[PDB]
Amino acid sequence: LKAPVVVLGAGLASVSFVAELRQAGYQGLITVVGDEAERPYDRPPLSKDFMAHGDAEKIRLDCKRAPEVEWLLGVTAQSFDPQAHTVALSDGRTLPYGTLVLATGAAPRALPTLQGATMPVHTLRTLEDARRIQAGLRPQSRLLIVGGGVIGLELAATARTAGVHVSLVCRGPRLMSRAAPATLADFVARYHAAQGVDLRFERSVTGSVDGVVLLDDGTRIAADMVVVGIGVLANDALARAAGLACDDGIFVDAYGRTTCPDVYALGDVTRQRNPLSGRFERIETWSNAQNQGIAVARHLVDPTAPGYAELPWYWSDQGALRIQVAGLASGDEEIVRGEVSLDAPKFTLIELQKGRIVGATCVNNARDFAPLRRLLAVGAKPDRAALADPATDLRKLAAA
Amino acid sequence: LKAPVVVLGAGLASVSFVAELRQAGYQGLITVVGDEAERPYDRPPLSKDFMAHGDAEKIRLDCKRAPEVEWLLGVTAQSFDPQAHTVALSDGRTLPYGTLVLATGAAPRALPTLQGATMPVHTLRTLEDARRIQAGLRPQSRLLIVGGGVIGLELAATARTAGVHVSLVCRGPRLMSRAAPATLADFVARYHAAQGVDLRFERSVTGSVDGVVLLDDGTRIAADMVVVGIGVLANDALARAAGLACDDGIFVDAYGRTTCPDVYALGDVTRQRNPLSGRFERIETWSNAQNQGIAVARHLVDPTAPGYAELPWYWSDQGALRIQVAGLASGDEEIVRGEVSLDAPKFTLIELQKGRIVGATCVNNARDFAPLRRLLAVGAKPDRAALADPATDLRKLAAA
Ligand SMILES: Cc1cc2nc3c(=O)[nH]c(=O)nc-3n(C[C@H](O)[C@H](O)[C@H](O)COP(=O)(O)OP(=O)(O)OC[C@H]3O[C@@H](n4cnc5c(N)ncnc54)[C@H](O)[C@@H]3O)c2cc1C
Ligand SMILES: Cc1cc2nc3c(=O)[nH]c(=O)nc-3n(C[C@H](O)[C@H](O)[C@H](O)COP(=O)(O)OP(=O)(O)OC[C@H]3O[C@@H](n4cnc5c(N)ncnc54)[C@H](O)[C@@H]3O)c2cc1C
Repeated sequence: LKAPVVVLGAGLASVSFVAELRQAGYQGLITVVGDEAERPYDRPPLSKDFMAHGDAEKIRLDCKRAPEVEWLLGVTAQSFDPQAHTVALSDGRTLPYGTLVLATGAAPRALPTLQGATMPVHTLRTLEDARRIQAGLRPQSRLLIVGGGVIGLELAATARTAGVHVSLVCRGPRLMSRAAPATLADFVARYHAAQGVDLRFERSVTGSVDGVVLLDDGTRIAADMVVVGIGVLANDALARAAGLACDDGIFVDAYGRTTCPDVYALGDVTRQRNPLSGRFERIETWSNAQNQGIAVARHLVDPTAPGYAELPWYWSDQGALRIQVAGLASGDEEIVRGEVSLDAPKFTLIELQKGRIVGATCVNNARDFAPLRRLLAVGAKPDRAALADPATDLRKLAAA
Repeated sequence: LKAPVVVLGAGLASVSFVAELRQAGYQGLITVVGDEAERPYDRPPLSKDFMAHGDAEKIRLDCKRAPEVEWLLGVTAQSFDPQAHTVALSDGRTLPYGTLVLATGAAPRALPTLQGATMPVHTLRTLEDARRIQAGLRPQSRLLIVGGGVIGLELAATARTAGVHVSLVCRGPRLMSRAAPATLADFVARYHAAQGVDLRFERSVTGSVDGVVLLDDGTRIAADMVVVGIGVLANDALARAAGLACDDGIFVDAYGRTTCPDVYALGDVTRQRNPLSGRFERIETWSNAQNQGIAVARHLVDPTAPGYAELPWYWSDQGALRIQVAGLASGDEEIVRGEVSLDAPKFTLIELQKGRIVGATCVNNARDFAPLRRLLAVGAKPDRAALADPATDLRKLAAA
């Protein structure tokens, strides 16, 4: 940890990182460069309560645990020179650094077949994106979602609640193909279908003409707005140009180190080891952004601290479904705890591999999720009849 | 480049690297740690002329362009401490380093279903492996090859020439699924079948009993020896233990830098950018080991030198087939230059992507291969009728 510290990006990973630097006792300069001209804010509300209620002053991040930080908002870092240890800014200034931290996140993938569309086509990543989409969620209008991911499904639920007709086109046979158990994905489709979403599986968009989207089965879907949500691409251009190892994401180890000395990376922009799979992956979650930011900062201030070691998890709020998913989507066994039903949905899934818990899901059961995450953390091998047995107190198991 | 230099591994990548350090003018200490108690040697002969003729003094690497190097042969590096800048050796000694270079290669994957086999089961990586296999290539004996890769096919050809019966089990529908055009793979199967190889596609080994191998179609293949060749796994254990970013291979950038300052990696052990695909891959070729070693050394001595930038290629010698393959196996177009025939085989394939050459293959035509590699290097977009037209002088095109 060499002063001064410069962080590129002012999202959750950056804020979490700089707050932890201060909390851990680093007192040198910290400067954060953020391209959005917005008080730093959290993204999960954008497809949830913000999309529904519109108050950005409810979604700001707390920068108070990060005192003495200069935030350069509305400024783009255009390049860095890792030999000279400088960053070039879009406003004409240059920042020196002792330690540079790349926390530039990821951007929605564009859909090539809708390039040159002459109807509204949006993606949902930023506060600006959310305001734009919300401005078009007119009651009785028609929205088409492209993609099977959670964000689009959250938007679908929000739109249905607002009286918007919703169709959805998914290239795969199931929703939430990324990091979600099939049992959950199947149930989620049943839920959305019951709420009036017109779901089209194993279909791809081939183009659009005069307000109508074309599909690869030779059919058409008319819509007033398309929201594309087919995933994101790491914002790793500065790293690539500067000679760091990257491949849709900046490769980092558990200390957040890139292949360039004195340059670290955090959050959505990184490709990193998933300890459960033992494979490198680009993790796309709120918990990773916060936890990785904190762990990297902690180890920078105190090199005796362990590297980042938290296991993955996320949540999604889709209408009546409060979904929580931890670890791996599958193993060699799933245990279903409770009944899977559209009538007052409430259930828990546990994924095991040779008796060891490797993942869990809770739908409308936050109380189960925390002890399951602890059991997951230590690779617990509990009695499987009991795991299924409704009589079982999971918090007790975790404590033991 | 901080002295002293320590290199772990004494294969081609290591030898190429240390020779280039010396040629570029570095005069500080160089120590190489090699676990094999063998004068450094090249691997391609092991499934080719060595397997056929057995003289190891024809396969040694030239270490003369690497003067003043201490080679610690028959010694295993057990760990390194990147803070203390030391390496712990199996003989009880410790080496200090200013710059550490990991060139530890890769080892054959074991076949889980043949663990506990009570018949000879070998892999083919080392001089020791080759001598062991050769000692069992008795005329009229039966050899089973598991895997569709080039090394097993080279062994198959060598064995057939020696009068050994050969069967081969391939899990995929084609041979050489890795980095070989389908047109080449199909022809190669026809060639081996014509030479008496018993080829079994889309079959996997499920086990073995009393000298007989079991397949997933419920059938059996008796053999006197099994040689498993289903690929290799990077020898990245020291890197993993020391906290470097790895995933079946040590991630490096074009300068050979790992995520740990002062630690570099080269050769088969690395996962690195393929410039043609723009994706990270573990390259498994002789040309990469030599070229990457040279480029990394050059840039260490002269930081103004470019990073590693060579495009991939390899060759394979399979009986009457002298195969050369460069670049990508496929694009959006293949041009076939010549006829594809078992009667005096000689042809060239060119792979294009939107008119740009992205790969090439020559079978028994070394003269075509060099100019094609040059056209590939600059992403040439030549006239495609001419590329197909037999009248065409490719060397002239390259020069122009
Ligand atoms: C709509 C939506 C809903 C979500 N819901 C959930 C959820 O319920 N649960 C969950 O687990 N996760 C959710 N996520 C995911 C989560 O929010 C992300 O994982 C998180 O935002 C990643 O934080 P980050 O700081 O790494 O990246 P970002 O939030 O993308 O922040 C990076 C910032 O850096 C900026 N930047 C990029 N390049 C430059 C540059 N050259 N110069 C200056 N600035 C630059 C970016 O524009 C951006 O402002 C959601 C995301 C979205 C978009
Ligand atoms: C049979 C065979 C045929 C081949 N034919 C061809 C061909 O025709 N064309 C082609 O393009 N490529 C071919 N190859 C591939 C090629 O030879 C490899 O790409 C090349 O050997 C890689 O070189 P390397 O130095 O990175 O690794 P290696 O050659 O594997 O050298 C690494 C060395 O480091 C040692 N080591 C590992 N760990 C330690 C440790 N902890 N301490 C000390 N030493 C350690 C290893 O045991 C090994 O001796 C062939 C390979 C084989 C095995």
